[PDB]
Amino acid sequence: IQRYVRKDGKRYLTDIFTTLVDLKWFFNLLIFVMVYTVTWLFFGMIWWLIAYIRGDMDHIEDPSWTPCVTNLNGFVSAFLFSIETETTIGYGYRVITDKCPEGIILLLIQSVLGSIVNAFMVGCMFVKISQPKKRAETLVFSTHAVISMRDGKLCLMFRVGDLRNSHIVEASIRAKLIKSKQTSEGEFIPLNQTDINVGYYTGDDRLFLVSPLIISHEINQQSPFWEISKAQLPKEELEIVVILEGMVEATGMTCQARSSYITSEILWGYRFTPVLTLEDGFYEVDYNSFHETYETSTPSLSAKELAELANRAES
Amino acid sequence: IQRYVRKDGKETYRYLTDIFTTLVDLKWFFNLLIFVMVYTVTWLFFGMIWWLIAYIRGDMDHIEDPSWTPCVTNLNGFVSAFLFSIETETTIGYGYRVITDKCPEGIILLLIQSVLGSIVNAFMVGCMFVKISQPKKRAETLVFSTHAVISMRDGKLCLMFRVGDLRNSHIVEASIRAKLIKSKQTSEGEFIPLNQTDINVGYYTGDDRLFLVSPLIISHEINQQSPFWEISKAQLPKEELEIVVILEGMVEATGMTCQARSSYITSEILWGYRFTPVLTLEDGFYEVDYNSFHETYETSTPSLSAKELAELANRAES
Amino acid sequence: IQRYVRKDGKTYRYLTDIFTTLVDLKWFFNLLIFVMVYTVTWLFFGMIWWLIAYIRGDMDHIEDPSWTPCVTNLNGFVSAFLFSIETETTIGYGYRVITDKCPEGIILLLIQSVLGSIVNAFMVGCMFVKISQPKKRAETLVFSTHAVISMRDGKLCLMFRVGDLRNSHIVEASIRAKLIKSKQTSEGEFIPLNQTDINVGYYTGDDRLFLVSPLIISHEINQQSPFWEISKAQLPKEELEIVVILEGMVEATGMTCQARSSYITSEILWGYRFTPVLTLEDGFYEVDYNSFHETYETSTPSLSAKELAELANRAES
Amino acid sequence: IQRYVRKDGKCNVHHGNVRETYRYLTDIFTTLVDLKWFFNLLIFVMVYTVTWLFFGMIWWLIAYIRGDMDHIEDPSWTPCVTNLNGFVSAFLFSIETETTIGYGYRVITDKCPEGIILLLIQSVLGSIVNAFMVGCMFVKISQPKKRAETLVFSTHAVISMRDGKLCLMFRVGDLRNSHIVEASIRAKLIKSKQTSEGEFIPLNQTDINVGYYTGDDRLFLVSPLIISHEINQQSPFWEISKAQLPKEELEIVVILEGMVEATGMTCQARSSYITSEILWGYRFTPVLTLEDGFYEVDYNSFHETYETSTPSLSAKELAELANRAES
Repeated sequence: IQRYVRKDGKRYLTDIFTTLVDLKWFFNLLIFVMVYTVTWLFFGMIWWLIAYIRGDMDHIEDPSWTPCVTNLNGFVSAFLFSIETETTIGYGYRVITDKCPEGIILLLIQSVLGSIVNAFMVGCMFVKISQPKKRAETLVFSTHAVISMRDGKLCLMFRVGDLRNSHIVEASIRAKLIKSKQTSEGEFIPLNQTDINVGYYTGDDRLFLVSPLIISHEINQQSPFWEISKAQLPKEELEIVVILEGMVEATGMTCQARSSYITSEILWGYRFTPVLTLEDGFYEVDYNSFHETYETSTPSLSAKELAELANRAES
Repeated sequence: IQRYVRKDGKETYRYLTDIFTTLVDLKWFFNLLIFVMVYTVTWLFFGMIWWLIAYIRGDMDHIEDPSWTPCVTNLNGFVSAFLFSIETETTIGYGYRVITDKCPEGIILLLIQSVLGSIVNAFMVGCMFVKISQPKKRAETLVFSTHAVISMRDGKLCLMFRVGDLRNSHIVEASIRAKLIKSKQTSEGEFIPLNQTDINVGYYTGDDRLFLVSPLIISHEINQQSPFWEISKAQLPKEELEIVVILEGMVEATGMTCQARSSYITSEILWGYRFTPVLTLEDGFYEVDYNSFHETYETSTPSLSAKELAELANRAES
Repeated sequence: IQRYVRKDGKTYRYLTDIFTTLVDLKWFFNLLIFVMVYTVTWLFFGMIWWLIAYIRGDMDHIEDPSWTPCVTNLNGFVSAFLFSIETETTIGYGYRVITDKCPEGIILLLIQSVLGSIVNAFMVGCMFVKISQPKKRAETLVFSTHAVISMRDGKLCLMFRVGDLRNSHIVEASIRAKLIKSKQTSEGEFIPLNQTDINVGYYTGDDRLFLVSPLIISHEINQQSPFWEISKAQLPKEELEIVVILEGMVEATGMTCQARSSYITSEILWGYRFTPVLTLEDGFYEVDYNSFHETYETSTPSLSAKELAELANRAES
Repeated sequence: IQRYVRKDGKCNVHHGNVRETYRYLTDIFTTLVDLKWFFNLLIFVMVYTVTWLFFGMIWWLIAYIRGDMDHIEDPSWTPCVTNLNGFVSAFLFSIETETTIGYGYRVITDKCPEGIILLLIQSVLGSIVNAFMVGCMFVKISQPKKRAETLVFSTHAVISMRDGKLCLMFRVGDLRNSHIVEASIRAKLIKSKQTSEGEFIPLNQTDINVGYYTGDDRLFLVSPLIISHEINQQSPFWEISKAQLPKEELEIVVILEGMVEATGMTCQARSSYITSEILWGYRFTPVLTLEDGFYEVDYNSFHETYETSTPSLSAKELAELANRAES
C-alpha cells in the first residue's frame, strides 16, 4: 500500500473521434459557408461589372475583339470564374488575357484575399481544436461543509475529490466568502469578499488528490468565521465559494471546478465519515459514503469565545 | 439570489455579431494592404526573372513562328511574364500559359518559385495564426472607475478604486495588482525619476484573487508599508504621483486569459469620497445599475495623513 | 570556469533524424487513415457527379455534338471520380471542365471547394496534434534513490538530490514536497491519510531552482515541520510516505516538463550524507554521475529535532 | 505627460512602427536565424525534391512498361498521361500535380487505373507533407518562453547606500522601448560554502530578495529601470566587506520573464555577474532625462558610467556601528 511510482502514480480510434469532437461542430461550418459564398458572389459580380464596362459582352462572339476573360459571356460564367480563380483551381476554359490591366489588378487582389481567407479558416480551426482549458471533469465537491473540533482548535472543512479514476492528482484550491458588511464609518457594502485561507501562506494549497480529502480551514483571529457561533450561523446570510484547479496525469490539460455552500449546507458539530478504511495488505474506498456526514459533540461557542475561555482558564 | 449555488455559475447571436465587428477596424485593412504589397513584390520579381529568361532565350521574334519552343508558350514578354508569375506562384495555372520540356532553366525556375511561394504562404499562415491566437486577449469588457477615492474605513484610512465587467457574467475569475510610479530622492543625494512600488491590494493574504460576480470595490489600506503613508489632503494635489493598475483573468465562456489596464494621476484621485453602490438588494433578486458605476459621492473624512491620524490616535490612547 | 554567461548558460541533423524515425513509425500506420478519409470523400463525390450527369442525361447524348454536358468529357464512373479528385484537391487540369449551363453543377462546386478547405484545415490540425506529442513526463530529472537526514549548522535537515543528466534538458525548475501519513487527532477524528507540505523554501522563494548541476535540496526541520517530533528510533516505527514534484518551466527550449518520485520510511536514511557529485580542480571541474545516489554515514545526534532543540535551550540557560 | 494606458499602450506615437516591429519579431521568432534558417530551409527544399523526383521516377516507369514510347507517335494510342516524354515530362508532371498547379497541357487519361491510383497516393502524400510542415511551423511559433532579443541587463552590478541602508542594484530594461512590459525578475547567487559540521557544498544556491515577499518583483518597465536588493540580516551579502568582495569569488545570475505586448506571448532573458563585475561604492548614472512635455532616454548611458562615495564597512558591521551610535 504505497501511493507512488518512481515516475508515475499507483483506443486510438476513440482518441481520434474525441479529437474530431472539437467544439467547431455545425454553426462554424455554416459561418465558413456563408463567408466563402459572399466573397465569391462579390468577386463574380465585380468580374461581370468589369466585363460589361469593357463592352466585352457586346462583342461576345466577335473574333476580332480580345476579351478580358476568355469565354466569359454571362453572370453565371462570371461567378464560375470567380469561384475557380479565388479557390485556386483555374480549369482554363475561362482564362484572363494580357489585354486588361484592370483584370490583372483584380486577379492580384482576389488571390491575396483568397489566401487571407484560407489562412483565417486554418487559424479558426486551429483555435477551435486547441482548447486552452476544460471544465469539471467530475471533480465533485461535498454537498455539505462542516464545522468541527480538531486538536484543540475549531476548524471548517469540506470534502473534495474525484469519483472517476485517479487521472488528476495535482490541484490548487481557493475559497472565497461572500457577505454583506456594515462599516463602522456608515458605509454599506452589499457584496464584501474575503479569502478564507486554506493554507496559502504555508503553500499547503498545492494539494495532492491521491484520495478524497477533507480540506480544513482554521478559525483564527483572522478568519472571517472568527465571530460566528452556533445560534448565529443560521441567522447569518453567509455564503462560501470554493474553486479547484488542477492538471491531468497522462496528458497535458488543466481542469477547473467550483461550488458554493450558502448557509443551509454548513452544518455545525458535524464530522465527515472516512471514505478510506485500511486493512492488512489492502484498502477500500466507500465512495457511496462520500457525502455522508455524522454528528459529534462540539462546543456551541464561537471561536472567539473559545479563545476567551481558554485565556480565562490559563489566567 | 444565491450566487453560484448552481455549480454552473448563473446570446450566441450577440457573440457572432461581436466577432463580425471584431475585424471592422482599419488596422486589419492596413495589414491586408501590406501583405498585398509583399505578395505583389514577390510576384513582380519572379515575373521580371521570367521575362529575363525569355529574353535570354530570345524567342520574341520566333513567336510568329511555330518553328520554336519559347520555354513558356504564348508569352508576350513584359505583361505575360508577370501574368504567368501570378498564375504559377499562387497555384492556379490556367493552362493558356504553360512551360515546355525543352528549356530546363524554366523547370528549375518553376521549382524554386514553387518552393518560395510555399514558404511565403507558410509565413502568412503563421502570422495570421499569431494574430488570432494571441495568448493575452485585451478584452474590452473590463472597466475601471475613472476616479479612485480615499476614504475612512473601520478606523483605517484606505484607497479604493472600483473594478468590474460590463457583460456582468463574462469574466468571474481575475487577479489584480497595482503599482505606483513616482519620483523619489534619498538622503544620500540619489535622484531616481521613475521609482516603482507595489501597493499591497492583498498579495500577502492571497486576497488579490477576485470573484467578479458583480462590479466590485478594491480596497488598499494605507499603513506603514503603503507609499501613501505620508500623503496628506493638501499635499496630494502637489505630489504629482501616478498609479497603474493591471487586471488579468480567464474568460468564463472559454479558459482563455484576458487582461485589462488603467492608470490614475493625482488629479483623478479624490479625497474624502466614497463610491455610490452599483448593486442594491431587492426581494428575490438584486438590481445592478451600471450607470452609477463611475459615480462617486462625498463624505466627511479626516484631512490629516494616515501617519498623523495614527499619531493622534496614539496620543489619545496615552 | 564560468559556464553561466549572458544567454546560453554554458548537431541539429541528428535530432532531426531521430525525430524522423519516430515520426516514421507513426505515419507508417497513420497516413493509412488519412488516405482512407480522402479517398472516401473523393469516391462519394465522384459518385454524386456521375449521378448528376445521369439525371441530366448527358451520357445518353454522349457523343452528340449539339449537347452541352454539365461536365465536359464525363463518360463513366471512373471519369466522374477523376473529375472529383481533380476539383476537390484543387488541381483541375481542365481536360474535363464544368460548363455554365447547369446550376446544380455550380452548387456542387461551391460545396466541393468549401468542404475541401474544411477537410484540409482539419488535416493540418490533426497533423499539428500528432507532431505536438504533449507528453508532460521528462526522461531526465532523476531523483536520488534515497532521501537522507543529516546535521547542518546546528540544525537537522532532510535532503534529497535532484538534477538532470545531459545538463541541457533542464535549467530551471520548481520543487514541491508533500508528506502524507495517517494521523490520530486528539479529538478522536482519525484520518486515514493526512497530507502536509514540507517547506523546501516556498516562504522565501528558494523553492525555485537553477539546475546547472545535481543539487541537494534541504528542508530544515524547524518547530513547524512534520519531522519536528520524530527521532532516529521513531523513524523505523512511523510508517510514512513522501512525494516530491518537480516541474521544469522550460526544457532549455520553451516547453514545460514535469517529474515525480517518492520516499518511504525504509528509504529515508538517518545520520547519512550525500557524496559530492562535483569536485573542483584548477582550471576545470569533474562530475561523476556514477556517485549520484551514493551515500556515506556521518556522526549525528540520535535525539529528535524537538529533543535536540530542547537540550540546546536548556544548555543556553 | 503621463503613461495613462487608459485602454491601450503607452502615451507614444507610432503607426507603421507597430506593423514593422510585429513583422520583424514574428520573422525572427519563426526563423531562429543562425542554425534553424538555412537548416530547415534545406530540410524543406529537400523533402520536396525527393518526393517530386521519386514520383517522377515512378511516373516514368509506369509510362515505360506499356504507357508510352512504344506508341508515342501513334494517333490511335491513348497514353496514360497525354504528352509525356519519359524523363523530363514525367518530372514536370510530378511537379505540376503534387503542387496542385496542373497546367493541363499534360493530363491524366481516365482509362488507366494504375495512373489513377498513383495520382491518388501522390496527392494524399503531398497534402500530408504540406500539413506536416505547417504543423511544425505552428508548434515552433507557439511554444512559450521564447528567448528575448531586445531585453538587456546592465553589464555591471553595483553596490551603494540608500536611505541609510546598503543595497545591491543592477539596471534592467528593453532597448526597443515599450516592447516588453510587466516583466518579473528573480535573482540567485551561486557560491560554495562549508558548514560548521564539515560538510562542503561545491555549488550552493541562495535566492536574493528582490521583492518576492511584497510582490514587488513584478515590475512595469515604463523605461530603463533600476532593480535593487536590500542587504539585510537575511541577505547573503550581509557578511562581505569592500575588501572581501574581490576575494570571495561569488557569482550571481539574473532571470527575467515578461510578456511581449505586441502579441501577448511570453519571452525570457538571463544574465550573470561575477566578483570582477560587482563594483563597490558606485551608482548608476540616470538614464531618463525629464523635460517640459517630454522625456528623453539616451540609451548609450544605459549600460555603464558610475560615480559615488560609500563606506568601506561591511553591511553587518555598518549596522552595528549605527546601533552603537544610536545607543
